Amino acid sequence: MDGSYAASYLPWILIPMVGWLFPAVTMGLLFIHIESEGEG
Amino acid sequence: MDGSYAASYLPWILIPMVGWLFPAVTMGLLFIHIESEG
Amino acid sequence: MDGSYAASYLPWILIPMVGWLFPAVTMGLLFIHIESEGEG
Amino acid sequence: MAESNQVVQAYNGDPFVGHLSTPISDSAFTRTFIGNLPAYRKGLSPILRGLEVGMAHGYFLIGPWTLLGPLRDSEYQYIGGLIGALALILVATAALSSYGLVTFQGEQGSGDTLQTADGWSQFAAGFFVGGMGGAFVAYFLLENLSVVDGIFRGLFN
Amino acid sequence: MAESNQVVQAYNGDPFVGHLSTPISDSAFTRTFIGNLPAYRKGLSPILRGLEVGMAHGYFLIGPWTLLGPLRDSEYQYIGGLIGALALILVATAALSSYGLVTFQGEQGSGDTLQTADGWSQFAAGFFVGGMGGAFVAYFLLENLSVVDGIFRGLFN
Amino acid sequence: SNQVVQAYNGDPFVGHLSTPISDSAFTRTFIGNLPAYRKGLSPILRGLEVGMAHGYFLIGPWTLLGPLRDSEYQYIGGLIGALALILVATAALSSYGLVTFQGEQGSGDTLQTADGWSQFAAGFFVGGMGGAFVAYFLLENLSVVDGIFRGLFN
Amino acid sequence: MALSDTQILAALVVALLPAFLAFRLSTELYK
Amino acid sequence: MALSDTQILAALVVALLPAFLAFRLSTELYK
Amino acid sequence: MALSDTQILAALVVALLPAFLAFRLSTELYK
Amino acid sequence: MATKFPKFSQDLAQDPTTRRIWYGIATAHDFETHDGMTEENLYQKIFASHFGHIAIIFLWTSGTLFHVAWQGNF
Ligand code: CLA
Ligand code: CLA
Ligand code: CLA
Ligand code: CLA
Ligand code: CLA
Ligand code: CLA
Ligand SMILES: CCCCCCCCCCCCCCCC(=O)OC[C@H](COP(=O)(O)OC[C@@H](O)CO)OC(=O)CCCCCCCCCCCCCCC
Ligand SMILES: CC1=C(/C=C/C(C)=C/C=C/C(C)=C/C=C/C=C(C)/C=C/C=C(C)/C=C/C2=C(C)CCCC2(C)C)C(C)(C)CCC1
Ligand SMILES: CC1=C(/C=C/C(C)=C\C=C\C(C)=C\C=C\C=C(C)\C=C\C=C(C)\C=C\C2=C(C)CCCC2(C)C)C(C)(C)CCC1
Ligand SMILES: CC1=C(/C=C/C(C)=C\C=C\C(C)=C\C=C\C=C(C)\C=C\C=C(C)\C=C\C2=C(C)CCCC2(C)C)C(C)(C)CCC1
Ligand SMILES: [Ca+2]
Ligand SMILES: [Ca+2]
Ligand SMILES: [Ca+2]
Repeated sequence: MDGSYAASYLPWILIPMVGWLFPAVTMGLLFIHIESEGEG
Repeated sequence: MDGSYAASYLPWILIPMVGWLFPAVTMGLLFIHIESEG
Repeated sequence: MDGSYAASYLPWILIPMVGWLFPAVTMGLLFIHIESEGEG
Repeated sequence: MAESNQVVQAYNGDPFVGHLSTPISDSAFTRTFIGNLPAYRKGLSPILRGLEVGMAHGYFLIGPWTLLGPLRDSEYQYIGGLIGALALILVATAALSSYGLVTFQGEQGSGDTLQTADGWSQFAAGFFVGGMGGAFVAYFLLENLSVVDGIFRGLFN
Repeated sequence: MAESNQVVQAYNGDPFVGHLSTPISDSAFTRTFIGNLPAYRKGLSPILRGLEVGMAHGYFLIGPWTLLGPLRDSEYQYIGGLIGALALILVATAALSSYGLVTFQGEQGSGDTLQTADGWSQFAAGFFVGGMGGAFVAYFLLENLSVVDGIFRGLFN
Repeated sequence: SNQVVQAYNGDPFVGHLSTPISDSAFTRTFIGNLPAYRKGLSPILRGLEVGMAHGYFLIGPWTLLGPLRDSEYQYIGGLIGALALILVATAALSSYGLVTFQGEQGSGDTLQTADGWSQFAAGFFVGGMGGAFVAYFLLENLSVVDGIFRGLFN
Repeated sequence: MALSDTQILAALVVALLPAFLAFRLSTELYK
Repeated sequence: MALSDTQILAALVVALLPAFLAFRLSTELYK
Repeated sequence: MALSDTQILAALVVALLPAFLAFRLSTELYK
Repeated sequence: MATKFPKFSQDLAQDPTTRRIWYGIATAHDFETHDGMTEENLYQKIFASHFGHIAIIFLWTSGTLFHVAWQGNF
């Protein structure tokens, strides 16, 4: 896995960020949100 | 330490177990039992 | 940094003790002492 | 009436509770064994329980990737296993902490300290530390297997 | 509706408290984001708060000396960064502990379990363990940057 | 009042004496501020500091006098010895707390409880492992520490 | 000719604007 | 001959049975 | 001849006496 | 109050000294002095103890045989 396009170091960290960090964080936020029992 | 007899890997881990793990566990259990209730 | 003088291992540790350990320890003791809300 | 040879009795003397007292579910050995696991051992604060559970789990979580992951056939077999185990323990810590965040919003009970917000956060902290340490120590053993063997065989005497 | 399209208001409804309700100071996003950081997240034990803050800080503190320290152009680049970050986290722990020692000499409050001698000490303990751990794991990832690169590129399968 | 030895806490009928070693200003201030007795501390911080110090200094004995001292694995052997002794010490601390705080809990100090003593044991374990490892890491990397202290990398 | 690194990074900064506006529209539509 | 490798670690499973029965007998005699 | 390793170490030990005396003098003047 | 061990002797279980430990080990087999011992239960416990002892002799003999076979030059 490489890339000859400009700034080919961006998928290197963006693919883990989009596949691991983004889903983990958004699922965690939505999880704490749908389980929130604050009245209302 | 070695052994031409079969399963010579068994004493390798079995001597520490009989000498360290088993005694520590039995002594700890018996110590808790000696000093139970209060 | 080297030393042909006798016991030239002494500055090796004495410089960090006089520059880091002694200052940090004494400033900590003085900080605690001047902030102690005893009686007066 | 000279008939109680039966080993499977009602669970906790209540035959109308959805459970049965069996040699696996409620025998003296299983009771004294599970009850003295770090999760149930009395006289233990939540952080120590988490520490013990994490030590065990992180220690054994090295193996799977170490012997079967993609780095098994590289020169970084143990490092690859270690990295996988550390990521797994991080995700598991996030899961533990999220569970605690959601289950203990309301009134803090007084039964056991583990079943509170503070207690569960302490358990998660202990688990994180114990797991990272157990994975790193099993990695360190595997990487220095020769010195362990020489020690247990007296090779260095 | 009405006439208040205005985005700035008196802070907490008291115009005579020296503060203002602004999109940076008191928007819903900042309230939820600041209020859920380890320092303020509800129900957390101070040990977990310290652990999380220390993880973040120890992890990121390795970088400056790693890329810009005096050993950056030597064979001990990442070890130099690690040593620097560890010493810095040690000094920071001493600062945190001295703070706790001096500010909680008198009667202990009740509303904030972090704002007590016991709580601030637990925070310092968690911060020490998390800072050392994060610094060492950042160092370990950097010292094995080639295997992380091959992992992220699939150079091993 | 030239006498430097007097009754302990103003009670001559308690089995103790007040001496320069037992009850002087320096001893009161030093012992009272060790992590065991420092006012306000939580048990886990006391344990962490104590463990740091102990794991740190426990590296030395086996490092210089143990069986692997004459091998290519001297420092690793000292590390292993320290870690195992700290594990046994942690099991001892945990078991002590398990048997000494069985029934009702006193209200005096948090260290003298079941939960508090287990937290002190957790702190001791973590600090002892960490201190032993940092001492071993400093010894294993004594050369880079030497170059750092002599300015060899400038 | 081929795009430059500067052009790629400049587009991410620009995309920070639709990100903030989408956040604002989302949170308002939640009301 | 020499005892089989598989043979040595076969007597231990059989020993698990007197271990269980000695545990049972001890616990019953404690009563 | 140069100064000896032992003469340097014996100097610190002797200096331990004025250190203790300075501690005592300082703490007495604090009264 | 009671310290549980040894269950068969309250005179020992209420000993607040280390003697309680030692004597607990020294009087366990003296079934005749256990609290509330009956002759019939005495005999039955002795019977089970005999069974356990015979099993122990058989296990020790099996150990002799097994170690001679495994690590010997018979
Ligand atoms: C919706 C349009 C769109 C789509 C479907 C993709 C798709 C992809 N992009 Mg790209 N990207 C886009 C727009 C888009 N891009 C724009 C406009 C830019 C310039 C700012 C970039 C800059 C960018 C970089 C630098 C990289 C990618 C990369 C990638 C690939 C991996 C995913 C990723 O890391 O993205 C990350 C995306 C960003 C950091 C910028 C956000 C993209 C736009 C602005 C937001 C899209 C929001 C969307 C409309 C919301 C609707 C979702 C819907 C389900 C509700 C993936 C195939 C990686 C790649 O090339 O793989 C080899 C890579 O490293 N993208
Ligand atoms: C009383 C019988 C007896 C005795 C005195 C010994 C003696 C010894 N054995 Mg052996 N062993 C025995 C039976 C016995 N064995 C049997 C029956 C088996 C087959 C199941 C084995 C299989 C075995 C292996 C694989 C090994 C030993 C080894 C050893 C040595 C170290 C102990 C150990 O690590 O292993 C622990 C022993 C076991 C796990 C087997 C259980 C022993 C029996 C089944 C139970 C004994 C109970 C008996 C009542 C004693 C209780 C204590 C008493 C106060 C009541 C030691 C000299 C090691 C060695 O080779 O040393 C170099 C080792 O590698 N033994
Ligand atoms: C006021 C006297 C004085 C002064 C200005 C210095 C100055 C210096 N010494 Mg030296 N030293 C002194 C006396 C003094 N020395 C004496 C009498 C001895 C024999 C015991 C030594 C033994 C000594 C060693 C072994 C070393 C130095 C070294 C050094 C250098 C770094 C400091 C250090 O790390 O060592 C710390 C110094 C000590 C541990 C000795 C204690 C110093 C005296 C006895 C006490 C002075 C107290 C002072 C008067 C109080 C003033 C307080 C005032 C501000 C209110 C520094 C330039 C280092 C060096 O070689 O540099 C490369 C080094 O390794 N000194
Ligand atoms: C697909 C699943 C899978 C896979 C591939 C592995 C793979 C592996 N496991 Mg794991 N394991 C699994 C599942 C799996 N495991 C499960 C489900 C469990 C139960 C939870 C375990 C629990 C387990 C344990 C407990 C251990 C392993 C170990 C190992 C490694 C042993 C092989 C080796 O390197 O030789 C070498 C093996 C050794 C050198 C044994 C270690 C000997 C130490 C010193 C213990 C000595 C005993 C004594 C009590 C000393 C204590 C001292 C104390 C008193 C201070 C290996 C890579 C071992 C390991 O991690 O290696 C360090 C090990 O300890 N596994
Ligand atoms: C011989 C007694 C002794 C020993 C073995 C230690 C050992 C230790 N202490 Mg402690 N300390 C002591 C007495 C002692 N302390 C006393 C009496 C106090 C009350 C004033 C403190 C207050 C203190 C604080 C606030 C902290 C420590 C911490 C530590 C650990 C960090 C390493 C270090 O500070 O360098 C070794 C230190 C020495 C060789 C000198 C010890 C004696 C002086 C008086 C200690 C002064 C503390 C000072 C303000 C902090 C040092 C700053 C740091 C950059 C080194 C370490 C294991 C830190 C920690 O991580 O705790 C969890 C920390 O936060 N100590
Ligand atoms: C069986 C008895 C025994 C044995 C054989 C040893 C053996 C050893 N000890 Mg130990 N020790 C013992 C008992 C023993 N000890 C006891 C009873 C205590 C009191 C509890 C100590 C306390 C002690 C301390 C405090 C230290 C040792 C150290 C050492 C090692 C020094 C040798 C060396 O590396 O040379 C060369 C010299 C060095 C490597 C010095 C290291 C440089 C230091 C760490 C710099 C720190 C100064 C600086 C101000 C730190 C502050 C920074 C901050 C601002 C962040 C050695 C293997 C040292 C060690 O472990 O080295 C890492 C050390 O730090 N011992
Ligand atoms: C196949 C054999 C099956 C046995 C298991 C084998 C390995 C598994 C080990 C797990 C043990 C469980 C630990 C928790 C068990 C536990 O902690 O129980 C609990 C109890 C103290 O805890 P508590 O009373 O507070 O707990 C009660 C409840 O929580 C129960 O859940 O400990 C004891 O009862 C004392 C232990 C008995 C002491 C036994 C005497 C042994 C000495 C004699 C040995 C003879 C050796 C001869 C051959 C060499
Ligand atoms: C983007 C953005 C932002 C920012 C952010 C930041 C600035 C951050 C960073 C981040 C970070 C900074 C992160 C982190 C991470 C870390 C970690 C994950 C850690 C760790 C550690 C560990 C894991 C350790 C372990 C251990 C221990 C503990 C002990 C033993 C040893 C060892 C090492 C094993 C915000 C939201 C604001 C806004 C929007 C945008
Ligand atoms: C018993 C038994 C069994 C079995 C089980 C199994 C199969 C397993 C387990 C196993 C395991 C699971 C083990 C383990 C191990 C672990 C360890 C050994 C740990 C550790 C840790 C350490 C040692 C530390 C570390 C650290 C820290 C934390 C701090 C800092 C860093 C470091 C790294 C130093 C059953 C139930 C069946 C039955 C009954 C009996
Ligand atoms: C002089 C003098 C004295 C003495 C002293 C001594 C005898 C000693 C001490 C010494 C010591 C004993 C010290 C120590 C140190 C320790 C430390 C500093 C620690 C640590 C740790 C760290 C740094 C970290 C670690 C870790 C963790 C925990 C996590 C992960 C892994 C690692 C490794 C990162 C006195 C005051 C009495 C009096 C006056 C004079
Ligand atoms: Ca592969
Ligand atoms: Ca040797
Ligand atoms: Ca340089």
